[PDB]
Amino acid sequence: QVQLVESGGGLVQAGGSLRLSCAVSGRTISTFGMGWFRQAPGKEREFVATITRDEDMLLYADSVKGRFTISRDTAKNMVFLQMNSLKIEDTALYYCAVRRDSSWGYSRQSTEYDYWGQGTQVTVSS
Amino acid sequence: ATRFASVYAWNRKRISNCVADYSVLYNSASFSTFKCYGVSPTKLNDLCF
Amino acid sequence: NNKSWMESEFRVYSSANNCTFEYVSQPFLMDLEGKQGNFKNLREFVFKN
Repeated sequence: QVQLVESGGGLVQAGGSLRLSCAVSGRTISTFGMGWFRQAPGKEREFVATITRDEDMLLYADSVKGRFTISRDTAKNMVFLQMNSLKIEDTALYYCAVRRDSSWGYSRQSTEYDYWGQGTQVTVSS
Repeated sequence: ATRFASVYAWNRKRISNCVADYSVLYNSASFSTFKCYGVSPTKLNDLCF
Repeated sequence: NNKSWMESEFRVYSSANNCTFEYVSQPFLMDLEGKQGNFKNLREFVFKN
């Protein structure tokens, strides 16, 4: 069985911090790269941030460029994603997804992620 | 190049005897997706063909 | 018409396909005068593969 679980999310005061984590069954983070996506009602899923499979460096979206921090633990199959300097417009429905294959590198655009997460929602209010 | 066309306009160029810029291409932010097979980008720079 | 030595024929090859390697030096000009007498230049070359 292959299934993805999501945690964190919810409502966080504007200017605060939010933690996003997810786990995958049947796959390991090291072999398959992990990426995050966020969507709003009546709009197509787009990209926010991801971690390279080799773990050397990580990519942030233009709106949240140089703001978050992503960490991973290979001993427990979990993903860390801290959110900082959140804004009101940052509200959206976030997903945790895994790339289609175990190829190296990174892929932020295009629907390259075969399996998607529970789609937990994140809300920002002041 | 300004000649970019759809998939039907397939092309192939052979490049020989040059010093590439793998690191610059990897760390460039303009390129949306860089997923590579068979060799890690970090090891891709050291190794070559 | 130019009253000077010039090159106007090229029969080295009739076609060129599947380019793989290229190389060339800086453009120059070599005298093509029809000298007569003994040889004032000796050029030696060795080729290995």
